Amino acid sequence: RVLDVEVYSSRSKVYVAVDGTTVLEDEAREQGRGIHVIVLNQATGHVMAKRVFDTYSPHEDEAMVLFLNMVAPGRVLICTVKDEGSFHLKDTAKALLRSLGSQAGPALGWRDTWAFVGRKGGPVFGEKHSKSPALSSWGDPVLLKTDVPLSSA
Ligand SMILES: CC(=O)N[C@H]1[C@H](Oc2ccc([N+](=O)[O-])cc2)O[C@H](CO)[C@@H](O)[C@@H]1O
Repeated sequence: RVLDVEVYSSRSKVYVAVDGTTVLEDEAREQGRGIHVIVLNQATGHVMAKRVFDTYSPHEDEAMVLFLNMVAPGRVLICTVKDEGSFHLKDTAKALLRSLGSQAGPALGWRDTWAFVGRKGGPVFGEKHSKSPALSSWGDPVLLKTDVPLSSA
């Protein structure tokens, strides 16, 4: 009646595991920058969608808003940052993250790391964030482990 979800965010690597199996893994050098988004079915944990939005670059946040607005309220939403996700994470995207109940997403800054798991229509199940300590540095890696309640019937 739960999913065991692990979410890792860091300078050089992201992964998401569901029930002990990796559903997203990106350790490649200069690829996959930005906010990775995974959508799960809330009864089975099956992956319904996997995206990456390079929100270090313009226009990617607008794509993220359009995509997230089409996700159904009951889905499990998972976000994780690789490298840098904030430079072009602008106010409409930050407001949308706030509407999910995210505390760190709306405040995401330069080279911060961030892991998030929540039901789209609420509540948030888990969240971790590490602030970069200097412009030339990254947040520390964060590994979030959350038991997500499953729906049924
Ligand atoms: C050449 C280089 O280091 N580029 C990196 C880039 O490095 C920067 C170095 C200096 C500045 N600056 O504005 O002074 C910006 C990015 O940072 C990006 C976000 O972390 C990285 O994705 C990118 O690989």
